[PDB]
Amino acid sequence: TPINLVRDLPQGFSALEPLVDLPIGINITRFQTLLALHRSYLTPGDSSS
Amino acid sequence: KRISNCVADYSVLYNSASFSTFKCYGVSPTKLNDLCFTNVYADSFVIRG
Ligand SMILES: *[C@@H]1O[C@H](CO)[C@@H](O)[C@H](O)[C@H]1NC(C)=O
Repeated sequence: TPINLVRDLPQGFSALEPLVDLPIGINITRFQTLLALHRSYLTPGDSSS
Repeated sequence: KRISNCVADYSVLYNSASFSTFKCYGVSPTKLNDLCFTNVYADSFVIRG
């Protein structure tokens, strides 16, 4: 859904449609998300600080 | 192996003309595709002749 905002999500309504179903058959109790960082010429290129 | 939420045909898994041996009890080989089941489990391992 396109929007022009930073924070404090709008009050508009939008449903969610499924895309694909995954039949694992195994319970899940924990989850974690992944992010991608950039290594430009400004940073030294080491993933320490 | 566990298979769920998939529609597959065994005909191509039989017309390879390369399997040395074949065995299947309980259901006729020519009428198991129509007979619908819930889940199919594959037990893959190696063994001597
Ligand atoms: C939940 O996962 C654990 C770890 O595999 C398993 O021992 C347990 O039987 C599972 N519970 C159910 C209801 O499937």
